[PDB]
Amino acid sequence: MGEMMIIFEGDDLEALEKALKEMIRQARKFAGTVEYWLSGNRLMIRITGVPEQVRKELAKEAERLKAEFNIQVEYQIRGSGSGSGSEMMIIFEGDDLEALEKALKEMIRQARKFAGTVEYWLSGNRLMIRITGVPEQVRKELAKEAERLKAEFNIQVEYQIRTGSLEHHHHHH
Amino acid sequence: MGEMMIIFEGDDLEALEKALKEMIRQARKFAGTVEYWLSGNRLMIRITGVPEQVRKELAKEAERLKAEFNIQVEYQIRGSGSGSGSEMMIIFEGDDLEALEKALKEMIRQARKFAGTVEYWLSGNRLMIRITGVPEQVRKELAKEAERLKAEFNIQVEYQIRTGSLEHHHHH
Ligand SMILES: CCCC[P+](CCCC)(CCCC)CCCC
Repeated sequence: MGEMMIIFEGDDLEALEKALKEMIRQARKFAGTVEYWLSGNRLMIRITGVPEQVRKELAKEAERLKAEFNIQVEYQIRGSGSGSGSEMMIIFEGDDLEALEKALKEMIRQARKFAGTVEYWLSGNRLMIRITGVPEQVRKELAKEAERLKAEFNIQVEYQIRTGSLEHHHHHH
Repeated sequence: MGEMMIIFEGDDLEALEKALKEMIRQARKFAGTVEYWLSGNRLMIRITGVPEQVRKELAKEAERLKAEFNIQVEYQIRGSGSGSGSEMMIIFEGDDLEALEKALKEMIRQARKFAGTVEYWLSGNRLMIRITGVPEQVRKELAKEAERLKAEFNIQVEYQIRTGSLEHHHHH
């Protein structure tokens, strides 16, 4: 297990999407889970559930795509958390921006206080906070704080929880 | 100048990515300024620079893709037909989290001062800020502020400006 951020940049949209197609084919081949986002001339690809040697191989693939499609490539790695696979995600919603950003400040100081690392995204009236590397007891407290901020600033809250880092997709036919 | 947000949801990743391919082909076929983001089983497609009648047509296309690939579809719409928009993306990088978040606060204070709307994303050592609703003179000012913040907090900065169709990238 490990995370990897790969960034493709190029002015040719078609070549960029050809590189995407191949990169995520390689990642999925090594049992990677890919997240990606295309905006303008930039393509960002987040690959999770991949150990060290797999990341080394995917890096090789990224370097090869750089030559084949004439694009710029940069990649970054966690790189190696000692212990990991303990995740929580919180979503705040409200029409008051000022209150939302107060909630953000309190939640991430709290999360960092319990030695958790945060990622957050504010867009419109929706604020998303992702907290990783956080065990069961900590999530219980962070949930309390979420409920505290919920009541205090009169905003909406919802949660999604990952505990095993094993992801199950169900298909019905 | 109106925009549009289309969201695809489905359990079949391959079918989901087929729907994406067809949707953005249609979106690009018209006016079509396309941005998209895939995460888990949810796919978000953001379309800008599309007038009233085009957005109506793209909605029909999405409903058709729903039937063809057996996926869930929801979409939201905004507009319409204006000169501004005028979009700005700024990127801060640095090893000092406290300094990054200080730069964030100053940057969004300025943008909101000039009646601009901000969206931002912090992950690891990278901070990205999308600023909308800001005309050319304002973007030049926000660009100066970005360069000022570079020196003060000792962080890496680059900004890009999109008006069309035409997008300008500035590197430091
Ligand atoms: C590496 C994927 C990042 C996707 P975004 C942030 C989501 C975080 C969970 C891009 C941030 C804009 C500033 C979602 C925007 C795409 C429509």
